[PDB]
Amino acid sequence: ARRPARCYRYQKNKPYPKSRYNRAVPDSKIRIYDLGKKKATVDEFPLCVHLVSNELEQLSSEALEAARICANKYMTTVSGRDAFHLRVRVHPFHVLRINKMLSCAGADRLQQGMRGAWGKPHGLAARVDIGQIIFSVRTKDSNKDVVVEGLRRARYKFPGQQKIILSKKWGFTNLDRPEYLKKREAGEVKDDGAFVKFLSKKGSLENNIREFPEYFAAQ
Amino acid sequence: GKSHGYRSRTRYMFQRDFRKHGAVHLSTYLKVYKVGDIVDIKANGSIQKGMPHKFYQGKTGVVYNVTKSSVGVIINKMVGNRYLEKRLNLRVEHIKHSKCRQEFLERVKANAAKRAEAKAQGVAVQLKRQPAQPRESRIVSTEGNVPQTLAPVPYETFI
Amino acid sequence: QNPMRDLKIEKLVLNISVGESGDRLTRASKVLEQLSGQTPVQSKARYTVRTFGIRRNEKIAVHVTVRGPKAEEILERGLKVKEYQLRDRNFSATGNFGFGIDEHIDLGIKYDPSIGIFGMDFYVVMNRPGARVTRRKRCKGTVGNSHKTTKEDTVSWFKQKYDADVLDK
Amino acid sequence: QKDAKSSAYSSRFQTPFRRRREGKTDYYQRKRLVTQHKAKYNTPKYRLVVRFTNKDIICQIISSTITGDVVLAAAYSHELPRYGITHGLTNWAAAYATGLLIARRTLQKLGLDETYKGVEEVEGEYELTEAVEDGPRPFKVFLDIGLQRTTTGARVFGALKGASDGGLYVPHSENRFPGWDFETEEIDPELLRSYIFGGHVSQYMEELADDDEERFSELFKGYLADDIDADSLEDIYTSAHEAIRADPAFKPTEKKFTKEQYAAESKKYRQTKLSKEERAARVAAKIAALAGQQ
Amino acid sequence: KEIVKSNTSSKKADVPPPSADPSKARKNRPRPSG
Amino acid sequence: AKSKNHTAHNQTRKAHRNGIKKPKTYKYPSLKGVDPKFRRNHKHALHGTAKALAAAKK
RNA sequence: GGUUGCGGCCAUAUCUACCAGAAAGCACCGUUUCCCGUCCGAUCAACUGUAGUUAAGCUGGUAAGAGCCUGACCGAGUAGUGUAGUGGGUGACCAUACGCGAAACUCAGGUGCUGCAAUCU
RNA sequence: GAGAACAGAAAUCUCCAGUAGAACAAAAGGGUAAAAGCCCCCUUGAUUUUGAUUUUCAGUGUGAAUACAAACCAUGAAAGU
RNA sequence: AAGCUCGUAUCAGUUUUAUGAGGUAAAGCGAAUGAUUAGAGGUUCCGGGGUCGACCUUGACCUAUUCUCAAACUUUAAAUAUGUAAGAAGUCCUUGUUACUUAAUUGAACGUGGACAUUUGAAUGAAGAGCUUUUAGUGGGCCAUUUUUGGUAAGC
Ligand SMILES: NC[C@@H]1O[C@H](O[C@H]2[C@@H](O)[C@H](O[C@@H]3[C@@H](O)[C@H](N)C[C@H](N)[C@H]3O[C@H]3O[C@H](CO)[C@@H](O)[C@H](O)[C@H]3N)O[C@@H]2CO)[C@H](N)[C@@H](O)[C@@H]1O
Ligand SMILES: NC[C@@H]1O[C@H](O[C@H]2[C@@H](O)[C@H](O[C@@H]3[C@@H](O)[C@H](N)C[C@H](N)[C@H]3O[C@H]3O[C@H](CO)[C@@H](O)[C@H](O)[C@H]3N)O[C@@H]2CO)[C@H](N)[C@@H](O)[C@@H]1O
Ligand SMILES: NC[C@@H]1O[C@H](O[C@H]2[C@@H](O)[C@H](O[C@@H]3[C@@H](O)[C@H](N)C[C@H](N)[C@H]3O[C@H]3O[C@H](CO)[C@@H](O)[C@H](O)[C@H]3N)O[C@@H]2CO)[C@H](N)[C@@H](O)[C@@H]1O
Ligand SMILES: NC[C@@H]1O[C@H](O[C@H]2[C@@H](O)[C@H](O[C@@H]3[C@@H](O)[C@H](N)C[C@H](N)[C@H]3O[C@H]3O[C@H](CO)[C@@H](O)[C@H](O)[C@H]3N)O[C@@H]2CO)[C@H](N)[C@@H](O)[C@@H]1O
Ligand SMILES: NC[C@@H]1O[C@H](O[C@H]2[C@@H](O)[C@H](O[C@@H]3[C@@H](O)[C@H](N)C[C@H](N)[C@H]3O[C@H]3O[C@H](CO)[C@@H](O)[C@H](O)[C@H]3N)O[C@@H]2CO)[C@H](N)[C@@H](O)[C@@H]1O
Ligand SMILES: NC[C@@H]1O[C@H](O[C@H]2[C@@H](O)[C@H](O[C@@H]3[C@@H](O)[C@H](N)C[C@H](N)[C@H]3O[C@H]3O[C@H](CO)[C@@H](O)[C@H](O)[C@H]3N)O[C@@H]2CO)[C@H](N)[C@@H](O)[C@@H]1O
Ligand SMILES: NC[C@@H]1O[C@H](O[C@H]2[C@@H](O)[C@H](O[C@@H]3[C@@H](O)[C@H](N)C[C@H](N)[C@H]3O[C@H]3O[C@H](CO)[C@@H](O)[C@H](O)[C@H]3N)O[C@@H]2CO)[C@H](N)[C@@H](O)[C@@H]1O
Ligand SMILES: [Mg+2]
Ligand SMILES: [Mg+2]
Ligand SMILES: [Mg+2]
Ligand SMILES: [Mg+2]
Ligand SMILES: [Mg+2]
Ligand SMILES: [Mg+2]
Ligand SMILES: [Mg+2]
Ligand SMILES: [Mg+2]
Ligand SMILES: [Mg+2]
Ligand SMILES: [Mg+2]
Ligand SMILES: [Mg+2]
Ligand SMILES: [Mg+2]
Ligand SMILES: [Mg+2]
Ligand SMILES: [Mg+2]
Ligand SMILES: [Mg+2]
Ligand SMILES: [Mg+2]
Ligand SMILES: [Mg+2]
Ligand SMILES: [Mg+2]
Ligand SMILES: [Mg+2]
Ligand SMILES: [Mg+2]
Ligand SMILES: [Mg+2]
Ligand SMILES: [Mg+2]
Ligand SMILES: [Mg+2]
Ligand SMILES: [Mg+2]
Ligand SMILES: [Mg+2]
Ligand SMILES: [Mg+2]
Ligand SMILES: [Mg+2]
Ligand SMILES: [Mg+2]
Ligand SMILES: [Mg+2]
Ligand SMILES: [Mg+2]
Ligand SMILES: [Mg+2]
Ligand SMILES: [Mg+2]
Ligand SMILES: [Mg+2]
Ligand SMILES: [Mg+2]
Ligand SMILES: [Mg+2]
Ligand SMILES: [Mg+2]
Ligand SMILES: [Mg+2]
Ligand SMILES: [Mg+2]
Ligand SMILES: [Mg+2]
Ligand SMILES: [Mg+2]
Ligand SMILES: [Mg+2]
Ligand SMILES: [Mg+2]
Ligand SMILES: [Mg+2]
Ligand SMILES: [Mg+2]
Ligand SMILES: [Mg+2]
Ligand SMILES: [Mg+2]
Ligand SMILES: [Mg+2]
Ligand SMILES: [Mg+2]
Ligand SMILES: [Mg+2]
Ligand SMILES: [Mg+2]
Ligand SMILES: [Mg+2]
Ligand SMILES: [Mg+2]
Ligand SMILES: [Mg+2]
Repeated sequence: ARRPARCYRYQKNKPYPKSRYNRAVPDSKIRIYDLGKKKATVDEFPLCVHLVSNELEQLSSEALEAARICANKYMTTVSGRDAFHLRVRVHPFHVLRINKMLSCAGADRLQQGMRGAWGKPHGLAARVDIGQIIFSVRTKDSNKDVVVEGLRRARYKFPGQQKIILSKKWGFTNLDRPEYLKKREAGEVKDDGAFVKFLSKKGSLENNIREFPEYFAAQ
Repeated sequence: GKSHGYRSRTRYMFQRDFRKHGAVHLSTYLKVYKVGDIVDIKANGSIQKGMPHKFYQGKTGVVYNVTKSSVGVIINKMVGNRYLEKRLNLRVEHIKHSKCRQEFLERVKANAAKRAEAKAQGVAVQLKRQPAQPRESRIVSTEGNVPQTLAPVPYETFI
Repeated sequence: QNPMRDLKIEKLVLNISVGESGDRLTRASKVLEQLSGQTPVQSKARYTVRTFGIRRNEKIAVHVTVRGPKAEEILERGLKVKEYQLRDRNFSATGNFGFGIDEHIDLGIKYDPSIGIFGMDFYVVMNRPGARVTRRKRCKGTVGNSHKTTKEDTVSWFKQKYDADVLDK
Repeated sequence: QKDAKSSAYSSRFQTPFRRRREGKTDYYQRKRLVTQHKAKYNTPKYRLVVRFTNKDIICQIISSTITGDVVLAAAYSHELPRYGITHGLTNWAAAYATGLLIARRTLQKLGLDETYKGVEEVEGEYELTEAVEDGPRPFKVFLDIGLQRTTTGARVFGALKGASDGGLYVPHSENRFPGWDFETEEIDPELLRSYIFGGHVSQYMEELADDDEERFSELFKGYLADDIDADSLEDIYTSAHEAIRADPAFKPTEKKFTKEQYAAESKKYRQTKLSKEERAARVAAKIAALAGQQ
Repeated sequence: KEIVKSNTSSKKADVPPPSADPSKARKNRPRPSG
Repeated sequence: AKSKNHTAHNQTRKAHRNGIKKPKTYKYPSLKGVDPKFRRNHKHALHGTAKALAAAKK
């Protein structure tokens, strides 16, 4: 079936997530939110590009899926399989309902009907605020043209308006690149898995010493 | 079927506050209520006996009776167009001591003491309150503060 | 440095876990009175296990708690049985310790075949002075960091006196 | 312990009333004493507080106030030597003593001393102080056990039978005294009247004199060098009876030096708090030590 | 004299606690060969 | 057939024509629901303070 | 000022570690005839204050400590929201007008206050 | 979590941790930690009388409930309930 | 509709000030709960098998991080809406009654006699305030903006 995406496009209903009071709902056609090279070190991938919604609406998982697949297949096969880290920034937690009048042969019914209208779960979608990021990709600054088009190539699977935005920031973190590198000389950045931990001033002096040695090279 | 029983919809309402639970302290039991006292009504979930119906939560009335563990409070609720007279028998854990009138006494008492100042001097009284006023003319010094002039900021994306 | 904190034996509970009702349980209950002279206390079954043949609330085990003079010699009796050598386990990280031996004949206790044959569990808890700080009613406190019998501390107590041994590592 | 508590734990934990954490108060019971009738309005409720330290017996007449609790007048075991007992400070007969001290002490403060005499010569039999016909009514006080576990023949109920016997109205039943037999279910005033005047402690000295001298050497070592004998004990407390009722009035210690003078010394042994400039300087220094990746 | 010591447990279920099952077992142990 | 179920529409309007009144209070309110042995003893406290003015005036 | 009996508010009072504690008090502790309670004088009971002790309970301090309390044109006049137009936009949405206005964040500071009674270099 | 003959994943015993993460017939929600939970002891306030009050409401009935009065009882050292 | 008692007594689909109550919007998830993407660190020296006559995968737990959510989640928490007070029926002083109440001339009510008005104790308005009896029609409703449920939607 899959009645068209035009029926579910607008957020018409309070979020209806899969829950204890609502079970037996299908599975998101997108299970994979992180792909490309997801283990890459923070300093490896300075440049970041976003796919940002310009509209207040609902994105279906099946659409999210084909968008993800689309971006990747271009990005990899053009630049490289490991040349980027693509993250899907939205998770389809909203459960769509259908009534499903069609039952079994041989005839439809009269006149009831609308009676007992409440629907069974149909699909999933991710309700999206204006200016909410949909996709994020981090790569090396030399890959811009390839990354900027990768998301641009994926917008065509998305209902509504979305913009490709050049992120003034380092990688998938905060800290606009100078304010990042500023804390790189002070060695306040401890590489975690595919991310960093930052050195606070707020903690116990013992572990702060052990954790970030080169910050006090000294102070 | 619809469900209208006594405490329905009170879930969050009759909850005790985050990190306040268990036994109620002794200030509540150690308070004295005579007739005419104006009291605020707020139920307490820890005490099930003698607690207000959810309607009277937040309402304030004048106690008309004093019994062993409770005080009768007369309250005014509207039904149709009129106020009928409700009287509740409520325990002390559910009764506050209303600060609404308390200041009015501290107003009258200060009014009578400022009356003796027109008795011992003879100046004009100015007893009744007056609301906030248009303010007044003033002069703002440029000395050490010279107006710094701002423009509007352009548009730039922060993410 | 170490004036009041020396040591003692808080209590020793000899536990005999039967696993069945009736005679074997009721007889093993006489064994523990002939043991400490104290009359013991049986335990009900936690939950039914049809593999072990016991419904819940079935009287099964039995044990008794002894302190002071009567325990330390019955404890000393057992240390003769396992011959003053104990393993690196058998000592809890909370400082207490215990072992077990078969037959109970090995420490005193003549046969009396009109009783029958039983083994047992020797577990014994170590404490210090100021222990009722935690165990009292009024102003119940908690034993400080120092004090607070540790594993290596009650071992260096049990190796020194009794001249016993750690084992297995 | 490596049981170390998550910040989630210590953020959402609800700390009990302080006097629960330190375990000096059962508030469940305090509500059931302090709280008065609402048609009795502001006329306060009075509790008899009985507290046994190891070396002392505390007995206080107390009412309650939202600012904090009030004590009418208080006595002690450690006052009793002034009334003639150097030894046996915390024991049943000293509880009757302190209880009968505060009975005639507080009740004197009210001008109620003369009227409402007491039980006088003490048969140890069960009775309460009834009312004067056409006159005041006994000053009503209630027993506050504190945290104390109730048992039949417990050290606290001597102060009960002492204070009740001293004119105070402190209602009770006989059954938690010694002499209530849990089959007989009535009381024997002998076993009490014995205990009231010390008829246990003395009886032990006799029996102990026989069995062990070396045990009698220390345990009673205070009675030896003070020239005190076995059945002399009966008259130690029987005398203090007349002495209590004689001068119930409270004279305090004259407490050499003063208030201000104590404080000038009596804690110089507490540390001062730092300022932020102090703690911050240390931190910057504590870095220098621990620094260098060591 | 049968003196029983009572359980402080609030659990009135006859179900064995789910700390126990055919799983969590071990292919090891000193199975006697003699 | 099916029809309307409920509404509050227009009811605020109707209840404001003649409406909303007020508790219409007096001094010396009724004693309804006051402690009996107050209102019992209160009778004799007033029964007695009557004779006090059945004497004083003469 | 310490200390204790009863407290009010009930984390600025809780947790974790580590030190320091004179005086007095508190305890820890000795005792098992008597009332008394337990499988067990461990808890409860009673005797003694005598045989011993700050090791602990307890009270303080220390921690770029956890948590908690506090402040601010910190973020934010942001989110939201009351009123308004024949405002914009195909719509989804959005702007402006007259008002009300957060929580997260951040920087900063603080870590029980105190009643009645008694007592102590 | 760390510890004890058979005893194993699961028997019984111990210590430490444990803001409730358990239990309170049941639906769900609220409430409770020296308790409202577990356990033991004693009882029949699940009683008499007859009015008032809250919810629903027409301010009728009914169901349920709250605070009293007048008795007579239970319980506890008691205040109390 | 008929009036009746009175003549500014009392009010009020409004604000101001004082004082309550509420758990929606928003917000929060390196806070509880429930869900949810990704790596990194650390014990099992394994729950289980191998490589070897103890090293690597698999999982299970654990530690600090990371992406995204909730009508029937939540520490926090609006706007709008909402109970109360702003007096002569007031604030006090004294001391008569009672069978209630207290250790009690303690209280509790209710009185006796007495102190104080002039902004008499916020603004604004009042076409007058209160009261009673009787009786018609009606008891299919629909529409706009906004909040909102079911439904792909509807002039549903
Ligand atoms: N697009 C046409 C839509 O159908 C409407 O009318 C529908 C029906 O009312 C009308 O009658 C159809 C008939 O044509 C068709 N061949 C057989 C069908 N059973 C009939 O419909 C009938 O039966 C159905 C099902 O039981 C029920 O809706 C009802 O009893 C009745 N409408 O035909 C349409 C469907 O076939 C109107 N034509 C129109 O206003 C509306 O927009
Ligand atoms: N789905 C289509 C429509 O969506 C609308 O959605 C509106 C609401 O979700 C929300 O509107 C809020 C409103 O709820 C709230 N009660 C008042 C607030 N001023 C409005 O705000 C909104 O509208 C105003 C209009 O000038 C804009 O200025 C503002 O930027 C915008 N956020 O924002 C949307 C309009 O911007 C309405 N739900 C309704 O008309 C209809 O469902
Ligand atoms: N402006 C102050 C604020 O608004 C209010 O303060 C005052 C007024 O704004 C408020 O007026 C409200 C009105 O909003 C709404 N109509 C509800 C209520 N009926 C009115 O209040 C008044 O109503 C009538 C007189 O009109 C009186 O019978 C009633 O006693 C009185 N409270 O009455 C309040 C007291 O006179 C709120 N109390 C509070 O949010 C806050 O004080
Ligand atoms: N309460 C006073 C106010 O606190 C405010 O601060 C609020 C927040 O900044 C503070 O949040 C702290 C956070 O700073 C700190 N770095 C971590 C801590 N867990 C947070 O705590 C807070 O949030 C967590 C959930 O994240 C809750 O579990 C916790 O109960 C809450 N206090 O919680 C405070 C409220 O409790 C402001 N500093 C200021 O308006 C004022 O000081
Ligand atoms: N990813 C690791 C694995 O996944 C699960 O655990 C994951 C989470 O469930 C767990 O997250 C945190 C936890 O770190 C923390 N120390 C305690 C916290 N309550 C947990 O919370 C988790 O569950 C709660 C609901 O109970 C959610 O609200 C929350 O979003 C979720 N992170 O930590 C893990 C990583 O986030 C499995 N329980 C376990 O097998 C293992 O930890
Ligand atoms: N705002 C002040 C008011 O004063 C009022 O007081 C009024 C009345 O109580 C008082 O009336 C008294 C009356 O009490 C007493 N038993 C009889 C006496 N003749 C009346 O006197 C009054 O009425 C007569 C007759 O018309 C007039 O001649 C005389 O001027 C007038 N004082 O006269 C006052 C009017 O002048 C009320 N206490 C009350 O409404 C309010 O407090
Ligand atoms: N019960 C009989 C009644 O007792 C009344 O007296 C009792 C009380 O009403 C009277 O108290 C008076 C009170 O009447 C009057 N309206 C106010 C006055 N402040 C009170 O006085 C009270 O407080 C003061 C200290 O403030 C004490 O010194 C005094 O002893 C005390 N009674 O004191 C008595 C006990 O408290 C009157 N004598 C009378 O109405 C009648 O005889
Ligand atoms: Mg559609
Ligand atoms: Mg809908
Ligand atoms: Mg899903
Ligand atoms: Mg249906
Ligand atoms: Mg939003
Ligand atoms: Mg597009
Ligand atoms: Mg419903
Ligand atoms: Mg609340
Ligand atoms: Mg709140
Ligand atoms: Mg009930
Ligand atoms: Mg109690
Ligand atoms: Mg009299
Ligand atoms: Mg009785
Ligand atoms: Mg009796
Ligand atoms: Mg019909
Ligand atoms: Mg229709
Ligand atoms: Mg209809
Ligand atoms: Mg219907
Ligand atoms: Mg009309
Ligand atoms: Mg001992
Ligand atoms: Mg003792
Ligand atoms: Mg020390
Ligand atoms: Mg801190
Ligand atoms: Mg501060
Ligand atoms: Mg428009
Ligand atoms: Mg605006
Ligand atoms: Mg407003
Ligand atoms: Mg403000
Ligand atoms: Mg502290
Ligand atoms: Mg835990
Ligand atoms: Mg939990
Ligand atoms: Mg029950
Ligand atoms: Mg439930
Ligand atoms: Mg709950
Ligand atoms: Mg608690
Ligand atoms: Mg009674
Ligand atoms: Mg307000
Ligand atoms: Mg909510
Ligand atoms: Mg709600
Ligand atoms: Mg929300
Ligand atoms: Mg928040
Ligand atoms: Mg929860
Ligand atoms: Mg839960
Ligand atoms: Mg790993
Ligand atoms: Mg805040
Ligand atoms: Mg008089
Ligand atoms: Mg006018
Ligand atoms: Mg009509
Ligand atoms: Mg009709
Ligand atoms: Mg019709
Ligand atoms: Mg229509
Ligand atoms: Mg139409
Ligand atoms: Mg149209």
